[PDB]
Amino acid sequence: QPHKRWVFTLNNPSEDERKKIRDLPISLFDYFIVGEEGNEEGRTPHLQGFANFVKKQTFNKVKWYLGARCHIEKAKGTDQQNKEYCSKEGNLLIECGAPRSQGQRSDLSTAYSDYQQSDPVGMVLLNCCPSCRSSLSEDYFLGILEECYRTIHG
Amino acid sequence: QPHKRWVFTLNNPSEDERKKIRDLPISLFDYFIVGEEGNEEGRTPHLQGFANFVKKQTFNKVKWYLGARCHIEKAKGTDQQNKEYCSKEGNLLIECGAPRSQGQRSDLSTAYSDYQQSDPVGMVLLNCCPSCRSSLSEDYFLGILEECYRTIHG
Repeated sequence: QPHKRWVFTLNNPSEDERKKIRDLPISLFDYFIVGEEGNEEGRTPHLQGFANFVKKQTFNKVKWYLGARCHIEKAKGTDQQNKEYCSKEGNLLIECGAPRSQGQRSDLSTAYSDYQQSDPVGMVLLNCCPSCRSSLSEDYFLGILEECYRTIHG
Repeated sequence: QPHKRWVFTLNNPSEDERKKIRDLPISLFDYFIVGEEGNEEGRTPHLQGFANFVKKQTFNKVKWYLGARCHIEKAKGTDQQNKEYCSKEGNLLIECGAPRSQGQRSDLSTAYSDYQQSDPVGMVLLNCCPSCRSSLSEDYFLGILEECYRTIHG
């Protein structure tokens, strides 16, 4: 059976295996995060990753995209919990997209009339899906853009 | 059978029926557009709408969210073609969300390495769904935010 959500490990990645994963077209994924782990000489160097594909993929398809030596399993838990797990050693190879938010414990209004057409940031948030809106409402780079807009229109 | 993608018509909407549809939580939809049509004195005033729900909905559930009086049918065509159809008389009741692009075409790079961490706009586009990215890369309000950032950092 195919699924959209997969976790994976690759032990001792080569330069070329890292480049393959980093060169995957970002159009494949709703969300994708690959962390590089085990740099310390005690342990095994390895990629730790989570892919939420736009459409369901067979096991074989996932092997092709990530590489034949990857150990691949159906993902358990929330996109958010997988984000935290794959980023806990602070060294990302690639991160594209935004985690899917299944239980929407957002702080963010669900009322169309609270999004003011005089607020570009608010309009950016209005004009994307529930998962992307929730992620972008906390995004550092959208926060920079908000700060520049406030500076000029203040 | 349930589906994400539905079109609808409501003839002679009351004030209250319009307010119901405008008060729908924006968390329900990947994309939602309702236009108000038939203003001219010859014809019947009516809502013309398209909903792409986050999860699949039965006919009965769609009736619950919209009107019971709404005529509802499964959607055919792309989200984009439905957006153009529902906006052709220039008077939106509500639009919230971004159309789902089935890969279609983008002109936007699919290479992670073309999104520069020194570019906040580029990082906003990187950090979202492939469908939200394509839609936001043409968004008027993200364009205003780009313009303010360039003003300050040019």
